[PDB]
Amino acid sequence: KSRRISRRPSDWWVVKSE
Amino acid sequence: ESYSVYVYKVLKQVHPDTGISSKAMGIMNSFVNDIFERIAGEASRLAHYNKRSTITSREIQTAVRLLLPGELAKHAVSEGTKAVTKYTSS
Amino acid sequence: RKESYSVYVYKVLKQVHPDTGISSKAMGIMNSFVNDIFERIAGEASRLAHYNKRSTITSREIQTAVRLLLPGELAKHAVSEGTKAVTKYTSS
Amino acid sequence: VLRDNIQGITKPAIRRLARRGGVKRISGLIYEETRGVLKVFLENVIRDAVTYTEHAKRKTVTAMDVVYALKRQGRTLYGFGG
Amino acid sequence: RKVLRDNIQGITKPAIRRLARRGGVKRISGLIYEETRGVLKVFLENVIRDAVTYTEHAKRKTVTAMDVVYALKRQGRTLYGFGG
Amino acid sequence: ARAKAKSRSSRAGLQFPVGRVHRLLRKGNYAERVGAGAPVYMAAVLEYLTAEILELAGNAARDNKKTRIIPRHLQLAIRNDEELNKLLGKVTIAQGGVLPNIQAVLLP
Amino acid sequence: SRSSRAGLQFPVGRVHRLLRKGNYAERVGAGAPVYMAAVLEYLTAEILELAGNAARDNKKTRIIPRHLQLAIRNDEELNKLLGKVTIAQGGVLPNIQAVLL
Amino acid sequence: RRRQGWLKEIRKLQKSTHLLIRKLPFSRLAREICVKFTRGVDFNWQAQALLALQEAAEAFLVHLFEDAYLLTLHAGRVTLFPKDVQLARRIRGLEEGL
Amino acid sequence: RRRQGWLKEIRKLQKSTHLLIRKLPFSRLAREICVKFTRGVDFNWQAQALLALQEAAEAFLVHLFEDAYLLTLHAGRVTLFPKDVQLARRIRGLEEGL
DNA sequence: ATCAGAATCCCGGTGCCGAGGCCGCTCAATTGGTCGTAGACAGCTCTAGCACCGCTTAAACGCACGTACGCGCTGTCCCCCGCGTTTTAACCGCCAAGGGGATTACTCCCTAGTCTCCAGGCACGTGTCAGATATATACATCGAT
DNA sequence: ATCGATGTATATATCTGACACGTGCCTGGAGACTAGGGAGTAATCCCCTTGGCGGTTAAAACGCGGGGGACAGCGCGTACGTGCGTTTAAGCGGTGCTAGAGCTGTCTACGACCAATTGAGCGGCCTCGGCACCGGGATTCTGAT
Repeated sequence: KSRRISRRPSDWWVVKSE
Repeated sequence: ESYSVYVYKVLKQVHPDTGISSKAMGIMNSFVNDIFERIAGEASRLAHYNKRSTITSREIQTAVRLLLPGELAKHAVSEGTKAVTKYTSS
Repeated sequence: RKESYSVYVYKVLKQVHPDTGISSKAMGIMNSFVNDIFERIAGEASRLAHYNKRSTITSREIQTAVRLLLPGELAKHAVSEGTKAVTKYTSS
Repeated sequence: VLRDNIQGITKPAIRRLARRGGVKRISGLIYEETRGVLKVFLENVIRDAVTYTEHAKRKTVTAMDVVYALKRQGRTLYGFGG
Repeated sequence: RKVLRDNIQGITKPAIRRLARRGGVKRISGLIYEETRGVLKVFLENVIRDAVTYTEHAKRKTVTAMDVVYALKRQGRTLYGFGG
Repeated sequence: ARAKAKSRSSRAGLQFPVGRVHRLLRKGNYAERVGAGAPVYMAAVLEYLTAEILELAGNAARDNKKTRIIPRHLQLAIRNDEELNKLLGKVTIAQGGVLPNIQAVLLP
Repeated sequence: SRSSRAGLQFPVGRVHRLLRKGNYAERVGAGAPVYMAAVLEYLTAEILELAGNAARDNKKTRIIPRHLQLAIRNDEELNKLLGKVTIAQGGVLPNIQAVLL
Repeated sequence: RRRQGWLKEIRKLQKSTHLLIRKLPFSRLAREICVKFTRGVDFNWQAQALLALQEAAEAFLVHLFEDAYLLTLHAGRVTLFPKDVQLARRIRGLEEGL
Repeated sequence: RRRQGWLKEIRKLQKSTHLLIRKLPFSRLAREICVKFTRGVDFNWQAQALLALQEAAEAFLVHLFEDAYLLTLHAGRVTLFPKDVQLARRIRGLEEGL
């Protein structure tokens, strides 16, 4: 599949490095 | 008219046993009509800025790269290019 | 060639002010301001005529679009300014 | 006697709105203030929606006209569009 | 000239200070500069990418001023003065 | 005198109707001329997006031990995954409860 | 001589061509470009009148874009209409929060 | 006597999804503000329209409160004050807060 | 001895209208951000385009600082802190802050 | 209050280049007339919003209380801001090469358009099961001790 | 750290109305073919970008001192959550009415389409004055006293 993987970064929104 | 049959088809393809409530079917039914609206509204003025009068597949690809952010672009631009070649193939 | 709005901004400036002049950069500001306000009004009129299965941008649609866009008393004079232009236009 | 309609938005109702948002403690001055805010947000939508009904010949407010007014203001609503 | 400064550090500390003085700010902490140079970069990272895609859709290679103002109008910040 | 009418959605391997979005692009007045392969691209990307939110809605409905997608599950699916969220940042889902957050204030 | 007939200054002919070529809708009624040029003329005349007062206050006979920024943001209605625009070479309004005394 | 009952109240309300303002007084309020723009004549309202309007007002108010609570915690206090709601509308913009 | 020179500094800069960040390092920064998305090929820039980008960046930053300083006075202190800028971006919205 | 020292404001002078006016060209606006069709209008019908009534009851209101929390004050500590000196590098001016934007012409493939046929998708009906809900039981637990 | 009762989870049954599937009908999608023009492509030009050099020069960088600003603590008071009893209006359900959405049928006035005609607007060229800059003087605050 290799579908997109949702991480949970500390930033609520995508500012840098996803 | 609506899009209710195709959401049910895609749902049975992704999950065999699940069902979708009527109100959630109306949610997806308005969602498709919004995303198609935003993509085609982008591709219209993209054709208009370059003095072109036709919407070719380059315009939908650049409008989806303008609208869908991040990895959701990079998959969907594959899914169009995987599809349209097959359409020319047959 | 090239289309603009420079001469009409200049004419309405000479109409409302007798001797004040306008720099060319501010001419480009007004030349983009008109090209933006017109696009917002015609886009509102296009989707508003499309909601009611109408294929015509009629003067009713520009009236409802300018009432939906221009806020407050700017609407209340502009909808007065538009119809006064149309009733004179049918006087020909 | 009949109170003003705006005062029908109770302190239980505003508190139950604020507890959903995660607010822990509420001052007493909120109950007058947000009754104004809910007024102004309702003034902006209806003043579009009535206009969307006036342009059409219909003399009642359809559900489609409210979702059109909310999509015009930018907070688009799902569920009743289609 | 003799040594090369960081390319990312193209915005000097007095420049950011002058921006905040134009913003009506009295006093600046020292830790602003390691973060406002972050929040500028992401802004350009949003704008410039969109402008490049406009230039990418035509066959052209150079980014013109019309493609930056189109990339800003689509994101929400209309810029007057160059479009037209 | 003709063959069996294989519909164009079948020959592209999709589920969304390419003929319907072709008629919507033509009557929509987006542009004077619509290309041939352009609505197929539109239908494929709509198919991929709806399959994405239906997959996340099913995964968000399984752990609640419910076998039927209600609009609360669509709110959880949309708000949990950020890449989708940015796209739908403006929209409000009807009957969608806010995702649970206590804003990190509690007694030790 | 359409403009003379309606007594306006913006040409209704060029906005008639812009309405048809713009592809907003399939047909264009006859009243629409007259109404459109009238409302554009009124909006332009109002913002240029406020800019003319702002240029007369600094004793300059030339409108620079700083004056257009001042005339836009001092008016409480055009600030609503032009909320999300930025004027190139336009300074911020002179505000201050903490009084010295 | 039950201490910290606000936590159970919040954890119940965030899980629930039904509407929180009552239907009939919201309909009386919307019909009252409707008549001011119709230059005196009365309008009817579709039954779905009042539901859609109440959902919109509901979502906007819960977002305004969850944005103002961020400023309350930023100011070092816990109790929500109306100056913070006014500031959150003054920082979200001219057509996001109004 | 010249105290509170920030008052005359602010009153000078708010009166002025020219661009503030230097042109050549801003051009090198934008050409740095350009090369990462063109997969190796370089792009040229029209001379008006870099000025347009610098005007937009300066206007966005002075808006962000004028939004952050209201929060700085809201927390009862005077100096701008990066938690205020992060909060103003967290509260302006999804397309207003980024 | 008292002060000179900056600081600001104004004022005559120079200068330069950008605004504004003029000229010539040309293509886009205007005029006239025909064609068809979207929409105005009128009529008719059948849903759905409005009004009311009456009964239930869960929700709202008020009032007393207590205690958690805003807020004003103070004290210590530190981290920016102003100022002087040194050092960089942005900026202007210049020229030189060429890459690519922009234009023009040619041709052909693609798409609008029409006709003709039929099946995918609509509405309607109807059986059934997922889910809400009520009740019983088992288990964590938080406050008092 | 144990015990109670209050809440939480779970396990059972029960019932219901909304879902899903089936049928039948039909209008929109597909198939085949044409005619014409939008766009792809190649050739050419010259503008505009890049690039590199010298020479100044404001502006950045660096260091230092001091003060004023953030922050932690504490005490006072007060305003809001909680509990209890009382009261009200929201809500179900049910019934009746009709205004008005909505569909259909007709007809015409309006707007697209096209050919011929011309002047309003665009490009370039110029010329001069409004504004930028500067230098001397006049006034007006402002910190130091």
